[PDB]
Amino acid sequence: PLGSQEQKQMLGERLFPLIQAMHPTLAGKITGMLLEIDNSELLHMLESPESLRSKVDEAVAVLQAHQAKEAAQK
Amino acid sequence: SNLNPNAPEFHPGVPWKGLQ
Repeated sequence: PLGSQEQKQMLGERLFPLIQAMHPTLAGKITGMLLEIDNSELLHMLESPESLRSKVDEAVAVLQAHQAKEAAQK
Repeated sequence: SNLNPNAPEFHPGVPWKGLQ
């Protein structure tokens, strides 16, 4: 309930500085996409900088692929 | 493995949208 909502907020508060150091321009979007997955992987990404990089690099490619689809329309 | 590009943006200090 509201406890899991606070858990999801604080996980974003821990992930955002690390992602902002990695990808500062689109840090807010990558944190929002990564926050959708289960919390078990989120706690692992904070302990391993390599696992965080893999999820962030996957998230940046997702936004890049969606921007091309949105540009193909108008 | 599925990531949503339309996921709500996370801004520190304000409650995240799509919060269930």
